[PDB]
Amino acid sequence: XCAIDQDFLDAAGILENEAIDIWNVTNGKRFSTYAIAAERGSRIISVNGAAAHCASVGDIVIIASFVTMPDEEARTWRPNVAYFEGDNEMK
Amino acid sequence: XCAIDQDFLDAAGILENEAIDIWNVTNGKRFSTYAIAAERGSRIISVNGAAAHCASVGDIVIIASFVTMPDEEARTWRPNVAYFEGDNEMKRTAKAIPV
Amino acid sequence: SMIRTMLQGKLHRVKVTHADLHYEG
Amino acid sequence: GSMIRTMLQGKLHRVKVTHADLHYEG
Repeated sequence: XCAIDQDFLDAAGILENEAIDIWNVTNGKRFSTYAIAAERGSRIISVNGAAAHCASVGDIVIIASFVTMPDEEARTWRPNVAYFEGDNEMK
Repeated sequence: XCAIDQDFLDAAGILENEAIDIWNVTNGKRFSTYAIAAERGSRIISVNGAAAHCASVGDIVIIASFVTMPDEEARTWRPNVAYFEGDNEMKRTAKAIPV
Repeated sequence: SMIRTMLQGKLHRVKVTHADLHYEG
Repeated sequence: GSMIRTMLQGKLHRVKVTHADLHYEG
């Protein structure tokens, strides 16, 4: 794979080559792949390879990454969330 | 399961008995299993056991392994990638491949 | 000693713009 | 540095399946 505008990756703290989960709001499919950077300002979300069987152009998706840490740190942890509308315009 | 030519395991940095993900480009199935080494130079990719319900002879697949490491190491990490064409002929680069 | 799996980050309701079965990278 | 990431270690890109055996013992 999933190529993502590098500005989107920066806002959510997702790294190139990191494991990501994709949850498709349109068709209900759920799968795991890895992140590749697309050009900054492109607003691209591209599903490449085998993943093209789980999403079509125009599907709405949620993309998430997970990390591990000790219980004591987890209690106050705050995730990085980015919100979108229209043609992949970041609020 | 999945038995893989030991040369291919070495090029990708995958160990015998390591967890692997298989993504089937031909039929879209996605599953997790573990790697077994086949004889060096055999060019075998063999799906054994329950995994034989998810792939067939001739299907095109992607085989991946994932590791954990701290954030500072993750930011400079580069994965080990091998590319294939024809009779499971391995290349270091995507340049030579038709499509 | 006990290690948790926590949400690191998410992109909420992005649209798929391209889909390529034949990718090589 | 205690926050741990899950990263792609390596991949075999578009290898072809050569054998499939439901009845394996190993």
